[PDB]
Amino acid sequence: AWNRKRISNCVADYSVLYNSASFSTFKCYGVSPTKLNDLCFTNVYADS
Amino acid sequence: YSSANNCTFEYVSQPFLMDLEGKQGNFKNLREFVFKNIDGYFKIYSKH
Repeated sequence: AWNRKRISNCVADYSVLYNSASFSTFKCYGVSPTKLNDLCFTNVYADS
Repeated sequence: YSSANNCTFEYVSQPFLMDLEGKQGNFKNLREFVFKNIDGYFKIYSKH
């Protein structure tokens, strides 16, 4: 019963993910997670 | 309305104020709007 959320018309970042976060596994498919900044998505969902 | 099932965009514009007077009379003001949709992005224009 995961939670589906909506990220719309705002700005994300990647540099605020790993500075002392030290999470278990961070990875991305079809694009390097390092360059999340330059890429530009549309209608980002959030499932947790 | 009844309720809202889902909502891909929500929004509040800039603050401004209203007269809120029921007194009878000729229209002392004027308002114009041009609603339009181009290439998937909504827009609006106005003048007082």
